[PDB]
Amino acid sequence: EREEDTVRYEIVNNVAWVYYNRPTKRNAQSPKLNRQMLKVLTELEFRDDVGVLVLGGEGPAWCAGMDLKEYFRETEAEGLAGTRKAQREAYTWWERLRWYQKPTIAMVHGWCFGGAYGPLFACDLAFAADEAQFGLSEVNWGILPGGGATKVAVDLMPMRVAMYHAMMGENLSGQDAARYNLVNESMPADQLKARVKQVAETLIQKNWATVKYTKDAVRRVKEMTYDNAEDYLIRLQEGLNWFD
Amino acid sequence: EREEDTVRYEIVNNVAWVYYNRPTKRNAQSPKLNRQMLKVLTELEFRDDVGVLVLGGEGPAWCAGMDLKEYFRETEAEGLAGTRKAQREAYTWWERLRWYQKPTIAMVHGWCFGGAYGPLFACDLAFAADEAQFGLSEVNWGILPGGGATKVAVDLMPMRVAMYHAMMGENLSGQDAARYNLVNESMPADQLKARVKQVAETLIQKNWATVKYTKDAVRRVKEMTYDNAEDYLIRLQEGLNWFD
Amino acid sequence: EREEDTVRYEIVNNVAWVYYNRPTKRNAQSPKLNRQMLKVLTELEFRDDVGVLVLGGEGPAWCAGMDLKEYFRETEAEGLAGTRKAQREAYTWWERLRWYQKPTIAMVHGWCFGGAYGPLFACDLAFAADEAQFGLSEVNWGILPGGGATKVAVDLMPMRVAMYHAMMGENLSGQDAARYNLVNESMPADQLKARVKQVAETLIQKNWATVKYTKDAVRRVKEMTYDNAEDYLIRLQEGLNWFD
Amino acid sequence: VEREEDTVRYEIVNNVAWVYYNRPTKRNAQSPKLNRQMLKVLTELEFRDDVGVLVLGGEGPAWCAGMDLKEYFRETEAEGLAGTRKAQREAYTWWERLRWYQKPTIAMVHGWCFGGAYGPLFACDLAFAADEAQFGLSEVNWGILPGGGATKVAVDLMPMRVAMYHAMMGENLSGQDAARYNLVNESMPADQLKARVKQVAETLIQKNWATVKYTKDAVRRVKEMTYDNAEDYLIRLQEGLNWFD
Amino acid sequence: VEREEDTVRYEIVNNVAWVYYNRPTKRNAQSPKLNRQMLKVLTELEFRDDVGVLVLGGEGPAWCAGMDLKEYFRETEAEGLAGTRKAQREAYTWWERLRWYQKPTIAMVHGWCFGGAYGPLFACDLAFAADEAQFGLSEVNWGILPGGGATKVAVDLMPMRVAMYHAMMGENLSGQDAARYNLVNESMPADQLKARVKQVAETLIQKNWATVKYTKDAVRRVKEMTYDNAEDYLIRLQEGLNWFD
Amino acid sequence: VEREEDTVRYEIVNNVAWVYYNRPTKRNAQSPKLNRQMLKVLTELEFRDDVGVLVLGGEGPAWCAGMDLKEYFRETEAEGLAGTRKAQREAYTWWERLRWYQKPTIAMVHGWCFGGAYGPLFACDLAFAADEAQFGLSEVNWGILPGGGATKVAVDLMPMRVAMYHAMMGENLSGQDAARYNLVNESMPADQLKARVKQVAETLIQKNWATVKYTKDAVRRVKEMTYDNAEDYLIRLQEGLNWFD
Repeated sequence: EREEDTVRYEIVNNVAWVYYNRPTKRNAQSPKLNRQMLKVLTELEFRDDVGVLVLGGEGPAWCAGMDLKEYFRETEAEGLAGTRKAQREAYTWWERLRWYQKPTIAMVHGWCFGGAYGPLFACDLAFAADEAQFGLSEVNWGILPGGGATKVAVDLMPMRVAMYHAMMGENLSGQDAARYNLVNESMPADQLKARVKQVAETLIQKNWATVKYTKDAVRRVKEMTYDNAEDYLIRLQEGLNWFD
Repeated sequence: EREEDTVRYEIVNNVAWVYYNRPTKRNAQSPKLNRQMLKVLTELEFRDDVGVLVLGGEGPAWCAGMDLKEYFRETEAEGLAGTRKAQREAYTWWERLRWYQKPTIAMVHGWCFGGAYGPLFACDLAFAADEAQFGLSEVNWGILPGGGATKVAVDLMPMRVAMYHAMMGENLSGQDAARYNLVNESMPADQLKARVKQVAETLIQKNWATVKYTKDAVRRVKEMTYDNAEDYLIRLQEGLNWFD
Repeated sequence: EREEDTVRYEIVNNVAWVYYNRPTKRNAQSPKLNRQMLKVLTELEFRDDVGVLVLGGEGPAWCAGMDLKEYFRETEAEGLAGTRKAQREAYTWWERLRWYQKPTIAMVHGWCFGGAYGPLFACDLAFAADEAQFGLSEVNWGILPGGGATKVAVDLMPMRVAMYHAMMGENLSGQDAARYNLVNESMPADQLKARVKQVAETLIQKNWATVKYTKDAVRRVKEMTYDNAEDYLIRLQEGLNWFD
Repeated sequence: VEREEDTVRYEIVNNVAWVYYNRPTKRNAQSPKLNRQMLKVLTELEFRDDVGVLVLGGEGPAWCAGMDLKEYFRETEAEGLAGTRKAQREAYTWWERLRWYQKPTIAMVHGWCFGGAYGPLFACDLAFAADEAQFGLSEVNWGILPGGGATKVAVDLMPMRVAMYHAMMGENLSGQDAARYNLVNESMPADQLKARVKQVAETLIQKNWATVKYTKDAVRRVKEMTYDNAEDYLIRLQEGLNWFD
Repeated sequence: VEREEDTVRYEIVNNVAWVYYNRPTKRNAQSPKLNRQMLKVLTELEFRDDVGVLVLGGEGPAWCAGMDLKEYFRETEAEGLAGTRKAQREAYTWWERLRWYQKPTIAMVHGWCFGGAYGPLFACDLAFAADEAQFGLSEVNWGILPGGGATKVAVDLMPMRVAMYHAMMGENLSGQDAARYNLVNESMPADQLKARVKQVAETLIQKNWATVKYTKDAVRRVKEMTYDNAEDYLIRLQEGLNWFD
Repeated sequence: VEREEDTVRYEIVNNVAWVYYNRPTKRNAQSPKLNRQMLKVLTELEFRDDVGVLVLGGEGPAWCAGMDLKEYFRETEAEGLAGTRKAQREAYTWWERLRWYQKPTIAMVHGWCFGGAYGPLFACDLAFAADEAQFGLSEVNWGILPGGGATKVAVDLMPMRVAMYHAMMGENLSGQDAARYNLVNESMPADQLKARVKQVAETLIQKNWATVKYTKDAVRRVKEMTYDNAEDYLIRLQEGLNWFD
């Protein structure tokens, strides 16, 4: 119903705990959620009292993907202009999260499907419950994986695993997701919150500027030659010298 | 002896089971096999009753590599023209398989060596028997790995593993091959056929066009920046909308 | 004290065993060590009696990184010219090792931190003791990882692991380092020397030219498209035909 | 100049959107106000069925003198990082919108084009200059790097030597030199510019609009691909155009 | 035009293979028949010890007007995907053969060069045009993307602005404009073209054929490499040439 | 020519380092002796507070005829691989030093510039030629690939067709042709060259030296990046320049 209600958050000990807030719709990404998430992330980003952001979900799912009724079906009804506007709302918030000024953690307790892979990749670190499920079920509906999820699978997992994942549309458990490096770790659901809290409260004790430069450097040197990456990392250290 | 006899196949339940058919020569890739394999793959590719291709081998080996007598030794005897013609016959069928219209599965029950790595990579998915052996033994004969196998090792396995594999020329078991993501899975030899059959018969139940677009997208976004891969995957979905 | 004493070596059975030799300073890379290491590596490289190089360390550490007193602190005291001269001394020896004419093995028995990642990556193969520790603790001192270590973590380990490694500054054990393919293998410390000796004495029995071409090809095809890598590997084999 | 909505003007005539920078007394410098209004104007026009081509011009004697130093660079680091990052995003976002615009785009450069103007200059598909136009990256003289990705604009459009002199020396190129080094398509006397741009925009609106979009996007994209990858990509583009038509 | 083997002609004179497109009444449009015969002709000639250089010319007033719409685009989607993919492969395969040819290659472009002709134009190492030659990508006017990777050909050879106008506007370049924007090496009056191409082909056959091959391949390859990677690659190329000689 | 320290000369006048190749009777061919001395000279000058710009010229009628065949190619494979690799490293290392020099660099090319001279030519940020200067890659005539990464130099500076003819045919370009194909910035009569180079070097020393360094490095670097990655990179460069100033 109300756009302002699709996303919730709490600041606790300098950690922004941000939640998808459509628990009855498996936290599907509707245009309303896409606009509100950009709004929340934008307002939190440069707060001097927010050192780390955690992205979680209300109810049994983390994020079941794009809301096919509001996002794919209802949008296309107003044509190209509608499709493009709704596309831009989803892509721009995934990008703002991916390049966030503060370190970002995905806390993935349940369903993570399709167009949820964008936000999953946009989080620097990711912790799953064993009972979480990760899947690209789009092949079974006759479409390509949502929201660049193919590129997410290829940049995080071994090529053979990404290929099976996309082609067969079967789910990975929390443990399998960790094993194939889609996420950092898997643990029982009742341990997840405390491990994430511990990771978040460790990062806020570091120099926040250093953590930003260091996480951007990992993402960036992935797309350079070794020889270009060496010169780049020196140029980044020079810029870090100026922020600090 | 006869070029037409170097390759065998059977269509069963819309699956093309294609076999290397030189069981007494460990299914080594001779110029004759290279020309016949292109011929079979070309004729099967666009059949409306062929939804998936499986590449297997007769006898104890999957493929022991290039046939040094027919392919390397006897060819060089007619010089550059001979070398180039024989090279093109091997590379062009690996490429036709790698970009095949239908999904492709390697069913690897035994020896997979050297220039077999091209066909192995060209198959979208790969299942091995535990008793299978994978190796790049070329370093021990004083040459570089056959048929782009160095690039196959680097695109599928962790750099440190690819380096050992190439430099030491030792074999990986079925289990090791799975562990380092050269293949999707390893299982006892007496379970292999049934697992592959199950995978193949699952894919033919999907939209064949979607599976094609989805497998090409995995291979392609491996060689793009994240930002270019996002725009590309939208352009692919537009093309899929037209095939279907 | 004496620049000539910062590095030690022994030739045994055509293997150059090269050691960092500042055991009391955890083999930290000082400008003196950087100049002497280039000198030793340069003199050993083209010896017809040296078939493989092993890089080890005296005392409890392999290499704790850059010597903050001599390399970072004392250098900056003579400004840009001093910083640049000291940078070039470290980068040029890592590069000479990375492209070494002979195969290179890292024998890592203990601490491997920060700017040690350059030399670690520059070794083609790497074997660790279980009791070894690998870390990028720089985030905790407010700086980026030393000496391109970010790019080393990204080229060897899964992206999610590299990200945690850089951001949290926690150590990986020998076993974890092997599991995430920072090194080839981990084993108890009392087995390390004998495994490395065995690997080294296996490589010197191969055609030394072939091993060189084969190790350079792994490093190079990592930064090419599959289609460019195929043509390149043929051009390399043509050059190998000429050396031999 | 001072109310946000006045900082940009447009008219649509015969399916051509004529968009003008509208801070003529400030030589059309890109202030945060102009950056926000330009995005809103380009966004509203992009998908209209009655807009076939967009022309980007400027009021007064400048096309665009670059970024408004007083509002965009100062009154922003006033609010620290958060203000710098917001003003940066407003500028980079509308250049990106124009660069990947649904409709073909034309720069009509009659006068001064400096610094951060190079982003919009490159974001236009085609560009036509007056002989009396002047193009420059004077930022080296102010002790800073060229604004708004302009170094990359000079490297993608001009020969490397020319780009190198352009960045290092901070000297101006005439309209004729900008045509010669392919910063723009053509240069002509100022009194002929509008008639030539009008003729190009009218030629484009007669073509299949969806074909023009796929074809202009193809040129931009295959610049960053290997030949072998570009061959496949262009086939995939044609299949999407088949659907979109 | 109608029997497959008649669709291409050649003569070898003084170690120069003079290959001509031979559908002059169809302005040498690339039909599946011509595509298959061209591969067979280029394949037979490539490794002859008596062929030092290949010149690609055309009979009649066209070099190549592009793809044969009637045979290559229609009578192929007649057989659905399988026919489209077979006709595509026949065209792309012989362009690739010519692009990586063992011997140096020269385009001799006297007349019309349009659309899918750009693939063979780029596959030639060198190109010499008549002043009266015309180069164009008119596909935008027919509602389709340029045929046969031609967008990439225009982007790799010409400045981006020029490539952009070329694709979007579908207007022709004269021989003189094609030389100016480096689509071709040189343009000259039609009555001088053959004598100039002959002089270049004769200059090349006096050089070390293996050296010419490694050197032309090096130019093509280092275009897609970083400077630092190109430095190593060129050393590795010299070591292969040492062996091959 | 014969004592190592005599193989290079320089003077520093008004914060310009004028460095000259000094084997005039050997047309300034790059021998191992010259390669070692050039590194030592460039290394000593780079970080002086009184050196704002470096000009690389040559004594006698040549700028640089390329590598010294007699010392660099022979008397090196005399010592097998170890000698080849040492002489190679001496040449490639000082070209790299000049290419990434702390101060701006200018080639002053009055005469012959051939082969392995192309590495230093490209390593200079700017280049000014005499009309009577001659640029060539004649290595094809000697049966070898162009020396010292020169193929890559021709591909990064000139249009691909021009680079292809240059490598394959081994013919010379005049100073005027080298300016036209953007191998150099400008060509002028030999009696004007020194005054023009002096004027450029004096213009650069008035600018903020740290700004010139970041800006010239930006041009070189964003050539090997996507547009989207270049936009972020240039922001990161500005933040480093903020610190370094």
